[PDB]
This record gives sequence, structure tokens and C-alpha cells, in this order.
Amino acid sequence: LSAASRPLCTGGHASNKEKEMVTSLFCKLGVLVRHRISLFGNDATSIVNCLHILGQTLDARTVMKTGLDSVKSALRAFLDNAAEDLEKTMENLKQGQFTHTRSQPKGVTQIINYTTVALLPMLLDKHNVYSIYNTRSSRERAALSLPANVEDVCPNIPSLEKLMTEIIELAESGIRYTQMPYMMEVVLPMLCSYMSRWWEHGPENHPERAEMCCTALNSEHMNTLLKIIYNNLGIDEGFSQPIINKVKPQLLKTHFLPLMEKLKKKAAMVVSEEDHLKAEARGDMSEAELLILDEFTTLARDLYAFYPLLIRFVDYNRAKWLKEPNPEAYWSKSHNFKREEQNFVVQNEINNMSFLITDTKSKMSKAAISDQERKKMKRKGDRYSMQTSLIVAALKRLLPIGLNICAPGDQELIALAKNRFSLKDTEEEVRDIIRSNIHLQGKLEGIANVLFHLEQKSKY
Amino acid sequence: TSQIVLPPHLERIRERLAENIHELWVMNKIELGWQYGPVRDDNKRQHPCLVEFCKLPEQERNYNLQMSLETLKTLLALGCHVGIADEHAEEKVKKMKLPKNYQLTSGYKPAPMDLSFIKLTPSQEAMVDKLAENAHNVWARDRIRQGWTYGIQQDVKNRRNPRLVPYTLLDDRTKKSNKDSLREAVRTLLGYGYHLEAPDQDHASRAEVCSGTGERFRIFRAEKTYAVKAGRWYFEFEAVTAGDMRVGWSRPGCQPDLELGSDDRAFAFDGFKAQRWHQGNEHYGRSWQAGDVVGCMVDMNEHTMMFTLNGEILLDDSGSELAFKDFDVGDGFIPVCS
Repeated sequence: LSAASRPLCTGGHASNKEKEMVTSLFCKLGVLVRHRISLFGNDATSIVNCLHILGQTLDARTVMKTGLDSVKSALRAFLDNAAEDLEKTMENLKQGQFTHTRSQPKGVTQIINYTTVALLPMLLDKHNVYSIYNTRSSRERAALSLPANVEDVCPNIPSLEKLMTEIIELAESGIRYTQMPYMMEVVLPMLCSYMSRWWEHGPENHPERAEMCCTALNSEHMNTLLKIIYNNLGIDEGFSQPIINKVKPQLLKTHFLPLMEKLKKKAAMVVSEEDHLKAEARGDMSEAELLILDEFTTLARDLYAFYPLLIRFVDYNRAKWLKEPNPEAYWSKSHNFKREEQNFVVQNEINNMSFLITDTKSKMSKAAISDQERKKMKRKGDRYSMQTSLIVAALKRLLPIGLNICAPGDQELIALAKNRFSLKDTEEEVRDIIRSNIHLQGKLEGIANVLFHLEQKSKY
Repeated sequence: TSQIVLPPHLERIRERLAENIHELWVMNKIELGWQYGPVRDDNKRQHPCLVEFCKLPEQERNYNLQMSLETLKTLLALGCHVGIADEHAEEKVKKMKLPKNYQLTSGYKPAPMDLSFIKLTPSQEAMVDKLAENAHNVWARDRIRQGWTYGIQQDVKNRRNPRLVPYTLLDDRTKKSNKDSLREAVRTLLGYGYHLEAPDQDHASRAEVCSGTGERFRIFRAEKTYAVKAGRWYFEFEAVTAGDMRVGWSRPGCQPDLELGSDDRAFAFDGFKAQRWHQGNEHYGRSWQAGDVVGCMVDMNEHTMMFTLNGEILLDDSGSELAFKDFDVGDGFIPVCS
């Protein structure tokens, strides 16, 4: 009994047979769902028009979930079981998923899409023998410039098949290889070139409705991952690329910074959305030798810390627009945040005085005000926790100034947290609307009152 | 050790490979610098052995063929498939590539080409080292039978060679010539076009992780008279190398013999497995670097336990400063180690 992909090993043969059933049923769905007639074989003994199957439409949906989710711990189990057929099986599964999401399905398979995407960071043909990304390149040529391709280019032009949040979630699911690249770095760059070139050549606002979260397009963004729109660059090059030429990405990164620094609009939801889009477009995901080359990292981190501190300073009660910005972790930014927090504590004390006596009517408006305050507290709690963690280490060797600056905030929050049940029940409701949604505390590598920030502030 | 026998199907490929490797070896020897010698005049840089493959005598040819057969046996006996796909171009699939380069002087100087541009397999150095080790066993057996270059009890020979110990005495610098010769041989093999796998890598489960476990475990603690009962105490433990070490509290001995944190008598915490030890396994804490202080602390008043690794408090998955809770006072607790 020789152990191999499917020579004798039944443990991996189970998942491989699930994959083979996926392929067979995907052919059986390509003969039926994309009928191109919708009346062929009409009246299958009641009314039905089927492509010689008539019984596998729902069964395929029932069994694809089990086939793709063969095991909950997919990343470890797949690597332990085999290291040969996983790439081709996942590639064919992704291609079939795209060729099924092009059509209008009733059920949504976003969870299974995320589960299959989870295999990509875990780490064959090396994308050379088999072109995994050919169908994805077609589906990406369908929207190679979203500001320029926001029209009826989408297949069959519905508002539900592709021109919705489905395509952005599919892109976020598919493009995730931060832990380990799983491609030859050929077929993705010459779509990313069009995407980034049109990002620079846009100057357009007012995007399409129901797809405001355009920021979920890319998560593995970095250099070579614009003036290279390729119309003449293909003839010029085809040997030379951004891997060898390190000049242009640095120039573009230096160009991006002053434009984003110049944005200092005050009291505008459009300013908030522009800042979020700016953070996603030119954040701190550039992992191109940041440890060795530290000047770029320092400048980028300083700007990404100076922007929101000066943005959210005044009141900015409507903090629900920010979903989950990446923090991208003694400092001047730390001192500025300490000043901002000690100024914010005064308004918090004023609100506490308002809650103490002469309470407003409309208990539902009390709940709304408490929810707004809880949202502000949730937004500020993370940065307060990182600042306290930085301060505690700073004051160890020699930094009495940090402890003296942090002392009034401790008393401010202690006075705030005396008896606030009318705020605590609303905070519980807010935290029950979405439990944590990031589970940042449990990573050890969303937030309430008595956690890491409070204990670190109290420990000193 | 001795390895498996050569299957009869490979005899023709063995003969062809032996012939071409003899040709390359003799022209490399000629290129080394020595010249032809009539009879044993090495002092004049004249070597009778330095002749062409066809000009070799019967005994020398037989010895060279046997040596090539042994090396091919050793190459094929590893276990990895050596099914040749890029056959060497000599009167079979002729793609003559040796005369691409050309060097000639006074004498018989055929032109060899070594394709160093091809990627050498990562396991090829392992094959070279294994060939060296098998030949080390060969000359170890020969010296055991003979008693050459050292007189231990006979006191006939002196100047003991470091070849008795296979690897420790013989450094890489000492056998640079043999290493370079084997490297040239495997380079010629790669130029012929042999594709080799890497069984002794991460592709197959062959790595050795730990020499042993389950025993040679020791327990360190003080006298029973120091069993604290009240107050809140502090003691420090420092780690030098990562490994199976349990640090916590014990009790006066009641269980016969068992490791720390797996019975009533002992409480323990681990970072190598990142799990606390108390009547089972419960994930808790992170690992430690070389030269870290566990920083233990005792809270006897309310029956709570906790740790401070280098001033950093350790919190569990639930996010609490409590390693253990709800345990009887017993006969006190004592600092313990494994």
C-alpha cells in the first residue's frame, strides 16, 4: 500500500474525492446554470427545463460546503496530509467558484469563500504548469478600472450578481498571500498595473451606490504587487521590471505622502470617508524592507499618527463611520495623544455632570447619547491602551514626565466610572450588537472599560 | 555499513557512465600537470598512471571499473529514484557538447565541458558526504585488518592518521582535494543531466527533533520546613535554554512519583508548550527567549497564583491575572522546579 495523493491513503482520498465530486458537479452545473437557452428540455414531466440532470442543483450546494470545508483546521491538516495536490485542487475550486459567482445564485457562499481563502496564507506547479489565475484575470479584466468600468460591462448587468459588495468581498477573499506568495508574480502584476494607474489617473468622486466600501479591494498591496500602463512598456521591456528597478516605487511612495498630508478638512463625513480611503490606499502595508530602510517607515508612521489625532480632536461624535482602521504599531505622537486625551476628559467630565443631575427627557434619546459616548470610548480605548503600554515601559528606566502626564487621566476615568449603570447597559447593548469583530485582545501577538488599558494604567 | 546490490538492468548504463567518467578523470589528471612516466618516477613529475582510458592496463582498468561500479551502487542505494531522463550524449542520443570548449597542449588532451550553470540538487552534497562516509568505513576496515600508519600494541608504526574518526578529526579543510574531486564528479553528472530528489529535507518526514524524553527528569525544591502558609512571597527563576521545564509550587510528597503539575501535590507553569500544568493540560502564557526570568509571585491570602515574566504579567485566553484558583491550603507551598 503506497501512500500518495490517491494511491492508497484514504484519509486524504476523502478530501480528494470531495474535490473530484466538486469538479464533476461543476461540469454538471456548467451544462445547466449557464443554459444559454433556459427552455431546452422544457417540461421535465412537470414544468422543468433541465440539462439532463434535473436533480443535482440543490445537491451540489449541499455537498460543496462539505467538500471545501473538509476539516475545520484546514491549514494544518492539509499541510500534514499532503503537499502536492493542494495547490491544483484549490486553484480549480477557486476557478469554479468564480465561474459560479458570475451567475445569479440564491444562497450566498461568502463563508465558504473565506474558508477556501484561508488555505492561501498556509504554505507544486508554482503557477507555471497550470494557469490558476487565467479565469481570475478574465474576471479582473471585467473590472480592471472600477472608476472607469462602473457601467454595464459586468456580465448580464444585474445589480446583484457582480455589481455589489459580492465582487469586493470576492477580491478581498481571493487576494491574500501575506504569509507566503503562491504565484509566479506575472499574471497579477499586469492587472495591478491597470488598477494602480487608474487609481492615479482618476481624479473622480461620487462613486456608485451600495458599494461604498471600495477599500476592501486589496490587502496584500506593496511595490509591484504610474507610467507603466504597458502600451509602450511592453515593447520597451519585452527582462526589466520593478523587481530590478527600485527607483520608481520609491518615487511614487514619496509622491503619495504630501497629497494625503494636505487633506485637513474639518467636520465632514466626506472628509472622514476620504481619510479612510487614503489610509487604505497608502497605509503601512508596504513591507518592502521597512526593517532595514527605516526612514520611510518613520515618516509614514509619523504621518499616519499625526492625521487622525488632529482629525478627531474637536468633537467628532459620529465615530460609526470608521469600521476598523489598522493601528500599524516615548514619542511626539504619544505626547500629542496624551494632550488630546486629557482635553477630551474635560468634555467627558462635563457629560458626566450632565448625567448626574438635570437629565434630559426621552429615555430613548438618553440611550442614543449613551451609545454615541460608548462609540467614542470604544474608538479611543485602543489607542489609549497602546499609549499606556508605551508609557509604562518608558517610565521604567527614566521618564517621570510620562507618569505625571498620565496621572490626571487615571483620576478622570476613576471619577467617570463611579456609578454609570444607565451608560453601562447601553454599552452592553452596543457591545452585543457586534461582539468584538476583531478580537484584538485575544490575538496576543471590541473593547470595554476594565481591560488592558485600565490595568496597565493602574499598574504603573 | 554496506548498501544494496546493483540490479542487472543497469549494467549497460553503468558501463557507459564508467567509460565516460574514466575519460574525464584521466584528462583531468593530465590537466593537473604531471606527465607520462615509464616506471615509478613520481619524483620527476612523471606518472605511469596518467594515461588515456584506452591506454590503461588491464589491472588498472578493472580497478577503475570496480570503483565506478561501487560509486554508482552507492548513488543508487539511497532510495530516491535515479531514473535517468536526460541521457548522456554518447553514441546513443548524440547531442555532442564536450567539444564546445577546446584546450590542447603537447600530449593527449581531449576537451571536457562541465555544465556548472545547471542548478545542483540540494541533496547532492549529502550524496557526496555519504560517499565520503562509506569510503571512510572502507579504509577503516582496511586499517583494522592491516595496522597501517599506527602501531598501538605492535609498536611497528607511528604518526597516526586522523582518518580513524570519520568526521570529528577530519575537518573540511583537510580533505579539500577529495571534496573538490567529488564535487567535480557530481558536476559532470549534473552536466550529463541527472535529476535527483531530496529525501532528507522538509519534503519527507525525516528530521530528528529530540534525543529522548520520558525519563532523565529531576525535581528541585527546598526543605519541607520552609513551606509557607501566610503572606505573599516572591521568588525568581531564570532560563538559559528553551525546553521542557516546569516551574511552580509543590507540596510535601504524597504521590509516589510523577512529573510536575500532573497531580494534587504540584502546581506548575510551562512556556515551552505554552500551557499551564495542573492535573492535565491547559494552554496559558507565551514562550521565552534565551536568558529570560520567569519572575514568580505568591498570593496565599486569597489562593491566587500568577507570574511576571521580565515584569510582563501573563494573562490567559480569558484575559485574567489568575494562573490558579480554588485550591486547598494543605500543608503549605514550596518553590519547585523541573
